[PDB]
Amino acid sequence: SSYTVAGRNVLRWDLSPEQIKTRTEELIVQTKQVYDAVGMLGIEEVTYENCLQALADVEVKYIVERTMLDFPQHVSSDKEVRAASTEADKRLSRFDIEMSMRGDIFERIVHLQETCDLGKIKPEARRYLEKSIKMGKRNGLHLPEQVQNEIKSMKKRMSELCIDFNKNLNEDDTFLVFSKAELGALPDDFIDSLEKTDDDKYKITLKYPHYFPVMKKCCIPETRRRMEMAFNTRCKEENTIILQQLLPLRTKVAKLLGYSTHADFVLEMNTAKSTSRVTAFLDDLSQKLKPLGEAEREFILNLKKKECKDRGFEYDGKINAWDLYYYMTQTEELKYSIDQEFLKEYFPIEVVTEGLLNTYQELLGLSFEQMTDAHVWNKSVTLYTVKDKATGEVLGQFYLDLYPREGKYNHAACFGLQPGCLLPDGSRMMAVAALVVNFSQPVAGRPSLLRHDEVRTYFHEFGHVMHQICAQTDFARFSGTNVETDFVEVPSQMLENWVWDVDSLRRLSKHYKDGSPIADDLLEKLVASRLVNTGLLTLRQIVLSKVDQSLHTNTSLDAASEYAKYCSEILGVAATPGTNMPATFGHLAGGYDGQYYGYLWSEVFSMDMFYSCFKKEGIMNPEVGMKYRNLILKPGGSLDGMDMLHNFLKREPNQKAFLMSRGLH
Amino acid sequence: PRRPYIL
Ligand SMILES: [Zn+2]
Repeated sequence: SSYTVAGRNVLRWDLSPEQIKTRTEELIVQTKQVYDAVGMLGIEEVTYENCLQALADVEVKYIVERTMLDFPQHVSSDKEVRAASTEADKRLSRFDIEMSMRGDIFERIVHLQETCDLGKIKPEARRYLEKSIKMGKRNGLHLPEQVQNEIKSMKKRMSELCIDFNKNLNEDDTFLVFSKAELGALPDDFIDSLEKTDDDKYKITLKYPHYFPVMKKCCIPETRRRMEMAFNTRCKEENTIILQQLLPLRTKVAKLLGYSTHADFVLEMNTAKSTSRVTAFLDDLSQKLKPLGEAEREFILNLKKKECKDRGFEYDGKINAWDLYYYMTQTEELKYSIDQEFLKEYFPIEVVTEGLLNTYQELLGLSFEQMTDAHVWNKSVTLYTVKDKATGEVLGQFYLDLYPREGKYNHAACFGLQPGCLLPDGSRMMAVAALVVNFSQPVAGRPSLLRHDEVRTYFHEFGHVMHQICAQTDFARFSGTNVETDFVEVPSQMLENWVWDVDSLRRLSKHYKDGSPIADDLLEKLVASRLVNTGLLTLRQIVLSKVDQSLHTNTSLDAASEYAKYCSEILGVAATPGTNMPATFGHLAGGYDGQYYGYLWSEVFSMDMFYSCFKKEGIMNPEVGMKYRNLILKPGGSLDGMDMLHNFLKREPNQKAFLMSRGLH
Repeated sequence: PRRPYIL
């Protein structure tokens, strides 16, 4: 029932390695049975029922079962379970290519579109047909048989390369050993949580909860340099070899399909549409940010010269890569009086979660209830049921997986586990999502204390969760966050604005010790500090976007050299000789290839909506929130990103708010 | 698979 929860989450998280292997085989056999049955139909016999509906049905069944098999590699604490899951992901990804390349299916979907009364089928069914045909042409199914076999072979290889690329980074366990003195200015609660060695030194890993604290706060330049050298050489040799195969393969299939570059190929599926629009977008933003980057680099260099003088260190006269985070942190402390380590005392994780959940219950018209004795993949994971506040409709459930552990996905992400689409019997499937982040553990007898940037990440990922749960579509392939890649960051970055509002920040904070609120003075400074270091921070994102475009435009370039080129030309901070940041650039292998610009591209839209609609009417306004839910989140991928923006804004979006939000107007 | 910024 749309108003019950029992039995609607069919996901199981107690699978052994053998069951993951067995279920993978069974899923492939059963799913191929449907595709073979459709392909056996005479072309004159295809109907909506025996072709489109049968395919839509097996698509929702397949993707939910696939979730139980390819998700454990990210969260299970059992290493053999993670391996069986990665192995299953390899098999099912090859199977996905096989089924997508079937010419007998393509011809029947084309015949169906050409012969059915398109005015009399649901708009999303019309979209299903045209998107399926477009995908078929992007797999070469309209081209001769020899080129199809060639594309299929390269797709399978590219899939194994991408999975290996991210697997290498995910399982890397590099660590460095530092004495207490070499960790100067790092706080006791950080140092006491480190693993000790026999020589009374400390182990520091390259994971994010170790790397960035050292880079932000350690006052020993040699310590920062060694950490940066190691962090930006992770998997250097094996992932360089992968890129030297993967990037040319992307160019070759793109050229076989008729596209000039791989970037042209992927841009066609994005709201930006063309690579020349991406180039103009990045280059114009870079020009506007240039004087900001110059002023920030000049202030950082003066800070470094003073600190090297006042402490006796040597002064090389430049900003090295391992100096950037340290002096950006200094800039924030000096110009906005923000001590992140003091501020985190006011964001204990239970207070943040409560405030986060209450904010979006009120704004989006939802109610969240935590489930007791929930079936979860790890003891620390919690489960929540999401109901529509007004009607009681059970929209979905989400898991919160908040703390680090060995073998866990070590960045931040939201995973769609069940689509909120229609089922074979006409009922609606309950959406399921998982928020997977690595927040600080409770230490020193205190609860987990979140820095403001962790609160921001918490809101960012919860925006994705809300997109996955509120989206309701007829077809699984348009469900959840299956929008354009340069549009999927719109709902996540949208919610970030609620952590830069004074009244909202008051509801998110309470001192862990005495329960007191943040002082009004510090609250105002925290909100005003949003633009601190915005020049170099945004210029760095432009570097990454330009590098991603370039590697997928000219496939002959040395990746490390092209990264170094844009660092000095755009960021003004040279890449460390001997590093290879692209070899660690997991976005290149995780669905953001040629599309990393989409983060900045999305932020234009989210800033336009927040400024034009939420700041104007009040950011907790329930009917603006409901319009946001209905017009941006609820359609999922069943509408073009630009159509949903137009539906919400009642106009074309523009850059005015984004520029104002950055200090550029 | 929807992840954030690489810092
Ligand atoms: Zn995101």
